[PDB]
Amino acid sequence: LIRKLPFQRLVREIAQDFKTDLRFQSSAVMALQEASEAYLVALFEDTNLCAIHAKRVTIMPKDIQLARRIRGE
Amino acid sequence: RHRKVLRDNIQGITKPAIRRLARRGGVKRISGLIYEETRGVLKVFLENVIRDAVTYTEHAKRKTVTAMDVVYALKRQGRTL
Amino acid sequence: GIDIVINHRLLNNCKENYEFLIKWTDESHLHNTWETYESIGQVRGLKRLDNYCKQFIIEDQQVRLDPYVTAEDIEIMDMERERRLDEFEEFHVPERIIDSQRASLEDGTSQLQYLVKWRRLNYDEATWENATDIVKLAPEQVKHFQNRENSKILPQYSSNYTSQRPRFEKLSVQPPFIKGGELRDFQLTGINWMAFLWSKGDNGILADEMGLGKTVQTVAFISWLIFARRQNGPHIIVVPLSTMPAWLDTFEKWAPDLNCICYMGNQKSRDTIREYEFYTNPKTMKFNVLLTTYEYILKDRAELGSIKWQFMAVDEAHRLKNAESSLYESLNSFKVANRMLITGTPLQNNIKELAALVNFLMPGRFTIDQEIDFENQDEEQEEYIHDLHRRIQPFILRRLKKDVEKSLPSKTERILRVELSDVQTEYYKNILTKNYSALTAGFSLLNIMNELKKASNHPYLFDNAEERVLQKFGDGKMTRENVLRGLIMSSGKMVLLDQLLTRLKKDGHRVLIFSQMVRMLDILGDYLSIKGINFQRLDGTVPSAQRRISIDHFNSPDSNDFVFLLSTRAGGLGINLMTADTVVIFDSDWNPQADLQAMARAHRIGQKNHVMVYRLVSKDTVEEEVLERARKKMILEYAIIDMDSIGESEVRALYKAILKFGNLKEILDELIADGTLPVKSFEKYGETYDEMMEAAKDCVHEEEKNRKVLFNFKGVKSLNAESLLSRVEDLKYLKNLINSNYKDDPLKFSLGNNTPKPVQNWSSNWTKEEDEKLLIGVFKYGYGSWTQIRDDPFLGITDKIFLKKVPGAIHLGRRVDYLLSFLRG
DNA sequence: AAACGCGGGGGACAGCGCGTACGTGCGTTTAAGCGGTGCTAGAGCTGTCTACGACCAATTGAGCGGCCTCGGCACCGGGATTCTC
DNA sequence: GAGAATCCCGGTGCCGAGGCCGCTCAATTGGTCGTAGACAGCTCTAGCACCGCTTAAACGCACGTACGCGCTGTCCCCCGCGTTT
Ligand SMILES: Nc1ncnc2c1ncn2[C@@H]1O[C@H](COP(=O)(O)OP(=O)(O)O)[C@@H](O)[C@H]1O
Ligand code: BEF
Ligand SMILES: [Mg+2]
Repeated sequence: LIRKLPFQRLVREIAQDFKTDLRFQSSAVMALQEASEAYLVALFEDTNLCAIHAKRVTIMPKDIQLARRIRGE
Repeated sequence: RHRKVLRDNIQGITKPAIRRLARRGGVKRISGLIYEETRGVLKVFLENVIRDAVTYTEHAKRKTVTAMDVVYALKRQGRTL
Repeated sequence: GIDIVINHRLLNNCKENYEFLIKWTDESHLHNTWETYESIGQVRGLKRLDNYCKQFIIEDQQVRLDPYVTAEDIEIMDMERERRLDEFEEFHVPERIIDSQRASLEDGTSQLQYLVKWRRLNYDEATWENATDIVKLAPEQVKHFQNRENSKILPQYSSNYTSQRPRFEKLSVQPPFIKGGELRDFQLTGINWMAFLWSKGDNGILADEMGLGKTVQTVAFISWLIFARRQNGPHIIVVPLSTMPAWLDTFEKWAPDLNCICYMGNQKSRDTIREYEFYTNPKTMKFNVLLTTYEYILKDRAELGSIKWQFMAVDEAHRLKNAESSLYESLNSFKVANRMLITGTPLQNNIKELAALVNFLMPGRFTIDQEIDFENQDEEQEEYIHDLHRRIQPFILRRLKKDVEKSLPSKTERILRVELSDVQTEYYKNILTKNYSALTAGFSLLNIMNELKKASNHPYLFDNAEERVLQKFGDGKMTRENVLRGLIMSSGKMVLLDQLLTRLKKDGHRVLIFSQMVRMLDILGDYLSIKGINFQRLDGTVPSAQRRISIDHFNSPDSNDFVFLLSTRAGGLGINLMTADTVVIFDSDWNPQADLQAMARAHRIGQKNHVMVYRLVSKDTVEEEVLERARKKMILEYAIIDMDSIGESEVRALYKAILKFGNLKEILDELIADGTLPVKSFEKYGETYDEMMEAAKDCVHEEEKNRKVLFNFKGVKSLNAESLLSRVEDLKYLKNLINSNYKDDPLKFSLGNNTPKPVQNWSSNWTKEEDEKLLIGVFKYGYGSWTQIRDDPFLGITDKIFLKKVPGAIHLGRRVDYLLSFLRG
């Protein structure tokens, strides 16, 4: 659901700050994709509960902050 | 002209993709503020998992990150999650 | 609906004053009309007009207002206006009638129509149009069209030779099939070699040196096999995109009779081609030839593999380097009787690649059959390479232009070594020293070789280096002068290039630039622009149409643009640049054959002065070792170097034929070849025709005996005397007189002083003119061809005659009987 | 200390109105996806040799357990200060 | 501004902490033996970067409606306080 090349660029850019000039297996990038998608989808399914609890229809960032607090991060 | 080159990486996650994810997450409507907010969260998640993955690969004196190292990072993250 | 608006003629100033030219979304390009805002009112698409209005406003305001805008910018604006107008006019010109249709309307009226493709559009955005208009717009095109479905050159009637190929003997001269010009002697010899090989059934390659005519040779070979052998099955040619226009043009020049299709473009376009062009009334195929590109192979192999192709070829075989190529796999999924590979150079970087190629030609036991690589120098490599040479030499046709064609001027190959600039030197040293700190303000060091390779030619490929020079001129960076100065001095090899280019500008040379890197080519093009030079680019960024017109323009003999600037990958292959005489290779590929191709694009047949090639190399850089890698690859060439029977169905077909055409024995070969008659001895059909003519005369004598109508042939009752005898003599008389005066053109015909009686109260008005046109129709198509007679639009009949409206086939027959009796009286 | 009863105040709940933001559609532009080009580095494998760890025995010192003594913390009471109505 | 609650100060009581002493067990020292790991070399997979070509996704702007937010009014419940269990 997220474009492969942009995500691979981003993950490489982030990795750069721990140590330069890492190479990556493509399967590792796919694993990162699947993990990140799963995490985001879960976080949305969670925060939607907070949104409907506040009797909203929209998601608002207050709700993300709340969710991240309650699950603990 | 050549000057049309530009760079910004984090925007590679963009509103249509975030929309798709939210719709998969059953969301009805979203404020625009969410787009930058979720990007922050996503960076932190990446930040943590990469830190583990690289630390595996450097302990093995590798130059290449493998899917095995990644999945061991996830097996730590999800249980610590 | 509003389609793109074309032009404007005399925001609120625009809306009040101007009228625009509106194309319509559901209508032909010729249906476009001038409209104002108040004329159009409000309708789907109006924002596009507003967007065009904004464009015109920015066009107007920048033209009028700004003293910072030069007269030259106004010239460029006029050049854009004309460049758009040229295409938008030529879109009126038809190029292919696709199909004929009959339409009936709630008016209570019927019309004939053509599906027509415009001269620069795909088959998507083809449209129906009224037949009796397009016939007067493009009578050449409609006649050329209707010849095709009138033709008998078809897979339906291609003669198979599944038992064995027929006899072949070397053809002494250009066969009369071939019309575009004169074959060269060596070209004819190549055709002979291909014919010889095909008569042995073998697949092969043509590898005569680049530009020696391979397109003409191949199309001629097709023409020979299709006409002489009657190998009229579906044939397929796979083509690198940039050359597709010239191929089609070559087809049109050398063998226009062969109907061919450019299966290309958007999905809907291809779908319409599959709908209307491929199949006879869904199957069997209405076309001789496909041209296509590898993209559409990989996409539509699902469809195209369905066809039982007779013959297949590829213009550039080297693209198939290895058996695992998805193209190689998918093409091997095709079913075809023979294959033919064309190349500039078969001997790519590894003998393994040639082994895969010949495996493509032949089953694996034909191949090298031993995968040991070519030794750099040893005994075993010598015996093995000479073994392979002796195996393969029969299957290669190759010739060198130096040997073949001493008329063409030679080439000089020269290399120029240039010292790095300061910025080049420091960047190079910094990447050599892995200096992440230095490159932080310069960075993906994961390919050191690539990074320093692109550094070595030019520093502005690193995104600060421009600012890193301009900021020490932080005001002058606004000036054209200091921008140019900094750019040119950035890179010593550019300083050299500019000096040489200036000398060639003085001396009136015409020059090609090649590079691998699109960013570099962009920088160099911007250099030309700020120097004010006239040039065109070509690479992957330009779709087919704009590149096609750019090549055409630069080939135009007036063309002011003296520089053309190309990628090696897209621009290296098959482009024709014999208006150029000079080449600069700004950098080289790892593969020498790419450089040979790029050179050869200038060194075509028809180039008429000696060409200079300069290769520019950064001295004391890795690329002069890449040159040694190229030489090491180059080394390889120096190593390898019933008929008596008649069936009742045939009796029927003959009887109908002679009822339409009289003494068929003139036409009769065509009547077999078009399948009207099953294949039998021509002599048998002749004698049985004469026999029944005599039997008809006898029947007339029996009528005379009776007074003073069916009769059988070989018991077949499907015959009568009087209709045949009268029809034969009448049609002979008509065709004789029409030839005798008119034959130069029967459209000249008129019945003249013979004044016929009118039609009796038909549902359609009729005159001597309608009679005359009908007679010309019956001459073109014979008696009783009533569908074709009515359909032919040059007769103007197509409205006037019906499929309970009064005149029909019986009335037409009686009218013809009267008209011919009166004229014969 | 918990349970039970009583009154008053505050919060929660609901409805309404208005404005802004979000969604949708259209048109245009750009980048991604797929295939191919080319090369080198790094992984992955194999073999050999050496040093380190494990095992065993003896010896010695420290740590653990018990006991005793003293100090610090908690609790209680009174007076002063702060916060709330 | 007054009343109640909280805080601070001083003394007493005791229990826990801290230290000392003795004995036993664990750690330390030394020697021997085996193998795992380290080091070196070789082979070839696969990753990195870029081009070509196509098509849809993205991106931008405009328009309209729905939802969110704020305000007002009413009713319920819970909190607080006192008494009894
Ligand atoms: N028989 C011929 N007579 C004259 N000119 C020819 C002939 N064959 C080819 N040419 C010239 O060669 C050019 C086409 O090059 P071509 O041989 O098609 O390239 P390639 O075959 O290498 O792809 C044309 O411009 C044409 O002038
Ligand atoms: F090789 Be040819 F000139 F295309
Ligand atoms: Mg070619």
